[PDB]
Amino acid sequence: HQAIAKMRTMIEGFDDISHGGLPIGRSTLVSGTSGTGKTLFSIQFLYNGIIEFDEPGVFVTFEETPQDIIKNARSFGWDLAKLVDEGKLFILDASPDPEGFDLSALIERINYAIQKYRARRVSIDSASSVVRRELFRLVARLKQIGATTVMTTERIEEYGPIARYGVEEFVSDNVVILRNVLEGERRRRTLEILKLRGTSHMKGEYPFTITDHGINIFPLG
Amino acid sequence: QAIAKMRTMIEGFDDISHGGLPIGRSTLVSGTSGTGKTLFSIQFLYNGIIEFDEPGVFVTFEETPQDIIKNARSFGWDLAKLVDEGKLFILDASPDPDLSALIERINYAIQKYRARRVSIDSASSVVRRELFRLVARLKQIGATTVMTTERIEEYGPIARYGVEEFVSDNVVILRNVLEGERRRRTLEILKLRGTSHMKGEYPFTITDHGINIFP
Amino acid sequence: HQAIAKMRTMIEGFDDISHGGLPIGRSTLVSGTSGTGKTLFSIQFLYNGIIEFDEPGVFVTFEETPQDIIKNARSFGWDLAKLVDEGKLFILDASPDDLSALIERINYAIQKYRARRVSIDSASSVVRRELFRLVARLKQIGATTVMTTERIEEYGPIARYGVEEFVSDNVVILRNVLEGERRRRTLEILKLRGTSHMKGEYPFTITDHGINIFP
Amino acid sequence: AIAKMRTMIEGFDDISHGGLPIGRSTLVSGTSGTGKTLFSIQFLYNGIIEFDEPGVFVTFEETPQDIIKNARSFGWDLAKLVDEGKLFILDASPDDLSALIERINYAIQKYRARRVSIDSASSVVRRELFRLVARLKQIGATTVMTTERIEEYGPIARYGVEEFVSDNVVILRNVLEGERRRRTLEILKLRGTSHMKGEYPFTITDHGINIFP
Amino acid sequence: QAIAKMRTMIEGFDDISHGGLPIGRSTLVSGTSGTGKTLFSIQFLYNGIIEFDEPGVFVTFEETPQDIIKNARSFGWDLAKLVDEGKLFILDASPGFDLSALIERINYAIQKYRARRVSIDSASSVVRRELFRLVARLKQIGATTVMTTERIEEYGPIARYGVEEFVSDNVVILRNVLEGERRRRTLEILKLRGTSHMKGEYPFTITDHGINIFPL
Amino acid sequence: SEHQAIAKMRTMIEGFDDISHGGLPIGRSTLVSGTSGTGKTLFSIQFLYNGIIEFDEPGVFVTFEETPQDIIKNARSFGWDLAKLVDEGKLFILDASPDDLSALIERINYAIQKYRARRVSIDSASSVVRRELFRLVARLKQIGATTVMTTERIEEYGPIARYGVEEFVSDNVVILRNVLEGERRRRTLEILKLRGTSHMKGEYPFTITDHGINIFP
Ligand SMILES: Nc1ncnc2c1ncn2[C@@H]1O[C@H](COP(=O)(O)OP(=O)(O)OP(O)(O)=S)[C@@H](O)[C@H]1O
Ligand SMILES: Nc1ncnc2c1ncn2[C@@H]1O[C@H](COP(=O)(O)OP(=O)(O)OP(O)(O)=S)[C@@H](O)[C@H]1O
Ligand SMILES: Nc1ncnc2c1ncn2[C@@H]1O[C@H](COP(=O)(O)OP(=O)(O)OP(O)(O)=S)[C@@H](O)[C@H]1O
Ligand SMILES: Nc1ncnc2c1ncn2[C@@H]1O[C@H](COP(=O)(O)OP(=O)(O)OP(O)(O)=S)[C@@H](O)[C@H]1O
Ligand SMILES: Nc1ncnc2c1ncn2[C@@H]1O[C@H](COP(=O)(O)OP(=O)(O)OP(O)(O)=S)[C@@H](O)[C@H]1O
Ligand SMILES: Nc1ncnc2c1ncn2[C@@H]1O[C@H](COP(=O)(O)OP(=O)(O)OP(O)(O)=S)[C@@H](O)[C@H]1O
Ligand SMILES: [Cl-]
Ligand SMILES: [Cl-]
Ligand SMILES: [Cl-]
Ligand SMILES: [Cl-]
Ligand SMILES: [Cl-]
Ligand SMILES: [Cl-]
Ligand SMILES: [Mg+2]
Ligand SMILES: [Mg+2]
Ligand SMILES: [Mg+2]
Ligand SMILES: [Mg+2]
Ligand SMILES: [Mg+2]
Ligand SMILES: [Mg+2]
Repeated sequence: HQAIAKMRTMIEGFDDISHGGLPIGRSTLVSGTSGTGKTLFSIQFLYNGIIEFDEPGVFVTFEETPQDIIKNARSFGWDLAKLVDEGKLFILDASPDPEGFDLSALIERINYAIQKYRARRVSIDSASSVVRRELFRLVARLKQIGATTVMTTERIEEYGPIARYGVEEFVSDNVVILRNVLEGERRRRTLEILKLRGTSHMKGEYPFTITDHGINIFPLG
Repeated sequence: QAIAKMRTMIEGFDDISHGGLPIGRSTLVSGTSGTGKTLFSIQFLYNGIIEFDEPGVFVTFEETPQDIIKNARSFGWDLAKLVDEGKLFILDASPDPDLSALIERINYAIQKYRARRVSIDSASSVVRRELFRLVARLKQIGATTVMTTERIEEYGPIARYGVEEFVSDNVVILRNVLEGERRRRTLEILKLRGTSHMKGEYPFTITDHGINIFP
Repeated sequence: HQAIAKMRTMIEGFDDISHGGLPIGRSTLVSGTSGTGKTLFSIQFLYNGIIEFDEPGVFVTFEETPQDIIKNARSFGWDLAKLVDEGKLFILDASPDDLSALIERINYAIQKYRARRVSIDSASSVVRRELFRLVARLKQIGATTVMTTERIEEYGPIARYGVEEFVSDNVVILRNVLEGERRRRTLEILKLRGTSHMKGEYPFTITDHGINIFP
Repeated sequence: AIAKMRTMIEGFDDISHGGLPIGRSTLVSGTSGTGKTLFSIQFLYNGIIEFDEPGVFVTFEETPQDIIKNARSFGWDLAKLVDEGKLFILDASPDDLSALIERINYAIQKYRARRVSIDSASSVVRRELFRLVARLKQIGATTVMTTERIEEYGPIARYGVEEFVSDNVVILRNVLEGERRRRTLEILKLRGTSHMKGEYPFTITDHGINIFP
Repeated sequence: QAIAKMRTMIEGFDDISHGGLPIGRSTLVSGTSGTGKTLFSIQFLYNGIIEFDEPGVFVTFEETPQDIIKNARSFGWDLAKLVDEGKLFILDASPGFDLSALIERINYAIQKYRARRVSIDSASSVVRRELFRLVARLKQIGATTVMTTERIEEYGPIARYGVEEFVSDNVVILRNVLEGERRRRTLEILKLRGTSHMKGEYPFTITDHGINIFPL
Repeated sequence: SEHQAIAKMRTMIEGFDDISHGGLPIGRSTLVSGTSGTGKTLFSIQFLYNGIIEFDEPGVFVTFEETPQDIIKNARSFGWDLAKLVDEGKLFILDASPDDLSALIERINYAIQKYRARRVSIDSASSVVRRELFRLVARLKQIGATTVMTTERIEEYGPIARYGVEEFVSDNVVILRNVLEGERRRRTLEILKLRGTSHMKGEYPFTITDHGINIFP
């Protein structure tokens, strides 16, 4: 009977901008051009869930190998191997063999892991008619399971389409856009919460930096 | 004997539209993601029920009824209660996790609930033909309808297929323009066939109370 | 210097901009984005001919029903029903629920109703070759014709397929330009073969008396 | 220098440094209502009236009757010129490219014409256009060919090849400045000779095209 | 030894190119209609003959030989005389096309006239392949070649298919841009593999003596 | 510096090791993309040449268009004698230029094993390009090679490479630009991303001279 509740990301600044965190039991699209911090955001969401709340996490990777995910996270001071060893984090490898794709079977394997590891948080990294239907099915199944999910997507322009197929930002309940804008010859990273269905959030772009401690969203407007 | 209007009671809108939405006709409400389309179409029905006891049918193609109900709690509205009382019907035409068939279901619901208001949320040749027929059928039935559509640019095409704004009698455009790192929401009544309305963009906000439009 | 004869539209300001009205016995393309006043222009052309000159007219419609056309015209205080009753106006319904048939139908109505004025509302290679054929036989009848077309940008091609402007004798563009959140309606006579006309855009409004252009 | 024929279109022979190169073809490209047909007609009319140079006008869409009627408002009696055998309007307007070429050739020989106006896949267009230009040359005709374009500052003509195939290229523009239209003419290219460069304003009046260099 | 260059003697160009065109390679010269591509390619051969008694072969696809000759009279160049003397040869390649035959002919002409200089005037995937082949086979002959190509925008892709600038060793862009209602011609050497050149656009005019470029 | 997660090898290209905070990540691939004549080939040759001269690390250069002869001739612009390094067995130029990705990959592997190579330069549907590039990157990684892969782009500001996928499957992305503004060209280099560490951000000016690329951080 209440308006939708939120789970804290504990990503510095983010829970302020979102007025409490990510909407629980829903999926949030996080879209951005190359090297904008999408994998970082997805990982920091699980990592903080484990460390701060003992909420287990599942990370589903479609291209980066688990071993590279674990190695690159040490850049932010995080030991994911340790969390995997303890059974608090599971990295599901859906990356292709370096020798169509069945999202329906993949979903069942994601569910196994969620149940096995008792996970509350899920990150998934990363023809428009077909994209829309398939993305719709995935979002719906995750909701049914009860997971709170970050889903990354790619885009190719800083102030153009939200994602690549012009449908992702309509099927998603929540949309966050990471940008990396070239101003003069300098880059400025910003985060925007474009929409959160059924709840409030701050509007427009907020600058952030990536540091040895992950994402740092500057004190706000 | 010129066309009459039905009040939305959406604060600011009945002013811009000089009395509300043209009765017995369909209004397209187009907008990029998160612009307020669902909210407008829910507030249309909600106010019709609460202010005028005019029952409403909400047709959903993606969002589940459960999520529409949950999301409307953001605004302190209890849509489950209105459904339970028979004032509101949320018609689930979502896909599993035929345009004539859909029309027959909408007609059945309109008769069942004695509804006066409908919201529908949400090749150009085929699209234009199908939309025209949906619009014509709703008119024959007597529905006053809000139909939302998606668009991908704030100052580009009105909707996706470049035809929707031409077969619709009325067109409303919601915008969410990003400038200098800040967003500004606006509402425009682009066209109302056979009647008058204010022109250009009017600022609005979405708060705990729903849509507020400022002239 | 033999002048191309024109017939007065009596649309306020237009006969000034066109130096006497529309070229008689020819077709004028009237193109615009949604809700720019295309149908209004085409109806005002017929209405004024009947009321001012006892020149009967035929309105050919492809999407709006005659009933809605008549209803919307009440916005401007025009009783089109009465004119149809008196055989001064014929609304030809060419709506779905070949071009050859339509043309003979239009020819038939022109002969039957003594009509001098005609309004038609509303792959590029295909459009070009049979838009040209339509112009040719209307000219053969001796009709003076307004034909509306859609376009989707205010400053893009004249009409949707990028050919219509080249096969028409005469071209008029209605714009509804959005700048700084405000809209400005303008009318431009782009071309009138064989005769002079004022150039560029002229602002107009749509009010209770229809189109008012300010030269 | 190469020999040029005077168009006698006010201002144009100055911009082209003496007129159009004889025996060569000139593209005249513009958006709708920019004056392409007018330029075409004036080129023939002046050749006849001033220089007793007969002309052939080839039309693909506008009918001969309309061309004549439309010219009348400039005070030009084309029917009279057709009656005297000084002008031939060749109707190719609708209900073989080689068949048209031999129709043109035949009319040129028959009327002893020195001036021609033709109004109006990339691979095949370029191929078919190059073929047309190539044969007019062999004949010795001096030709104006109009083409359509859809933007004032954009490709020269509809298919992005026309300007590369033609010896000479003239662009007629009709540009919006604020809400006002301004007509200009530009000679982009004239192979083998000098010309004035850039855009020059013109008006269309009761006396045809008037360009101010 | 780094790649050597041969002087074009086109005024200002040898300064911009730091010595002329790289020997034994092809230079792409691209530009919109009427930018001076043919004139650059002719002036290259004409100066070859006049200044260095280096015979030249001009390969034409659009213009007839007769028109090439007539159009150069503008500049006081008597190409008819150069053809009569056997110093210039104009190879007519005007109208299922495939490159392999044309090369024999070019080669034929090159040894026949003892030519040092060549000018060729004028699916992206196939264009890239076929251009690559032409460039390679010309290189095998040892010819120094100017090959012109079209583009449709002053500040867009180097050439028409978006691949020509990548397979060419050297690239020169001629522009004809609107300044007000006036035109400004400029020449840019975009790239010369394995050697140096000045950067950016340099204005030029076309006069009764052909191309005149001002580097300073 | 020390407190970063990913080991790097120095390019010894003036200024680049500063911008990349230590050089190119070892055992990984770096995309180097740029319009025509931006310096892609020079960068990828300079990478190998410096590896050999400074650290006696052998390199393999894979060329898909330029012939070995021309690669060698063009490098003389900079005073580099690549023929001598090829004679000495320190450099191998693999000629894959025209008169099967799997066969190519096996050639590369064979050369890398045969020449004991530590540095590799490769010069130069969307998701068929994507999965083929992905495959290529994965295999070089399993070998342990550190790779520079150049790609083309057609606008200075616009897509990173031709197919809009190359920048997402690469671990590291460098963009070379050659911007024309007010009739003048200025060259810049940008490291857009390096997975797993920091790096200087934005564009940095550079020149190409008789000494190769000189970048000013
Ligand atoms: N209580 C609230 N206070 C302020 N804003 C709110 C509140 N609840 C929701 N919103 C806003 O309403 C937006 C959602 O509005 P919707 O009507 O769902 O938009 P939409 O255009 O239908 O988007 P789709 O269908 O997801 S593309 C959220 O993104 C919030 O910005
Ligand atoms: N009494 C009135 N006062 C002022 N404006 C009016 C009045 N009645 C109608 N209008 C305007 O006229 C417009 C309708 O013009 P139409 O001629 O129907 O446009 P249209 O170009 O034919 O649009 P289509 O066919 O729907 S794309 C409406 O959108 C109103 O803005
Ligand atoms: N007597 C006149 N006085 C002034 N302007 C005139 C006169 N007669 C014609 N015009 C103008 O000339 C224009 C037509 O010129 P054309 O040469 O027919 O144009 P066009 O470029 O051939 O256009 P098309 O073929 O219709 S796309 C008309 O649109 C008028 O603006
Ligand atoms: N004597 C001259 N004085 C000045 N300009 C001249 C002279 N002769 C020719 N021109 C100019 O040179 C231009 C022709 O140059 P070309 O080299 O033929 O151009 P192009 O780039 O090859 O064009 P194409 O192949 O027709 S697209 C003409 O358009 C004139 O502007
Ligand atoms: N000695 C030198 N001094 C200065 N600049 C030079 C020197 N040698 C070469 N250059 C420059 O280096 C550029 C070539 O760089 P490359 O590395 O071949 O470019 P690229 O990006 O690989 O271009 P492609 O493959 O031809 S698209 C030339 O265009 C010259 O500007
Ligand atoms: N310790 C650190 N300090 C500062 N910046 C860092 C640090 N570690 C990594 N980065 C930055 O993080 C970026 C990578 O972030 P990711 O989250 O991998 O981006 P991404 O959007 O997932 O990019 P992809 O998937 O390769 S397209 C690098 O390009 C660096 O700029
Ligand atoms: Cl940062
Ligand atoms: Cl708001
Ligand atoms: Cl108005
Ligand atoms: Cl004028
Ligand atoms: Cl000049
Ligand atoms: Cl430099
Ligand atoms: Mg990532
Ligand atoms: Mg919605
Ligand atoms: Mg209409
Ligand atoms: Mg014409
Ligand atoms: Mg040329
Ligand atoms: Mg290279």
